[PDB]
Amino acid sequence: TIPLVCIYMLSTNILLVNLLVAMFGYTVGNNDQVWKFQRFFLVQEY
Amino acid sequence: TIPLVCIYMLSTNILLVNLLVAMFGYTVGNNDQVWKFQRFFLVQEY
Ligand SMILES: CCCCCCCCCCC
Ligand SMILES: CCCCCCCCCCC
Ligand code: NA
Ligand code: NA
Ligand code: NA
Ligand code: NA
Repeated sequence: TIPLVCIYMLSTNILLVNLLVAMFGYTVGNNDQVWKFQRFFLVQEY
Repeated sequence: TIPLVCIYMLSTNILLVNLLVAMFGYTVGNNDQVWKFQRFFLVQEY
């Protein structure tokens, strides 16, 4: 258990960070034109 | 239990806040140049 909680302290903080990257990764990387192209894109196929 | 839930009302709100600081602390403190230095940094060692 000297490394087994350090498994869970390393399992969390690589799945937790990947979860938090998923919540926030839309922010990094004109956003009315970036939207209005995609709103035009999706409605055009239907 | 007059203080024991106030333990848990103080345990949460110091671990919850430290969790929420972890989600949001990347925002505070040029971010194309701040990235492109680190993308150059990591690829250069490999
Ligand atoms: C093995 C458990 C280590 C602590 C888990 C706390 C993670 C909280 C995640 C809430 C999104
Ligand atoms: C002792 C429990 C006190 C309430 C816990 C609610 C915290 C929700 C955290 C969700 C990230
Ligand atoms: Na886990
Ligand atoms: Na997790
Ligand atoms: Na707690
Ligand atoms: Na918590």
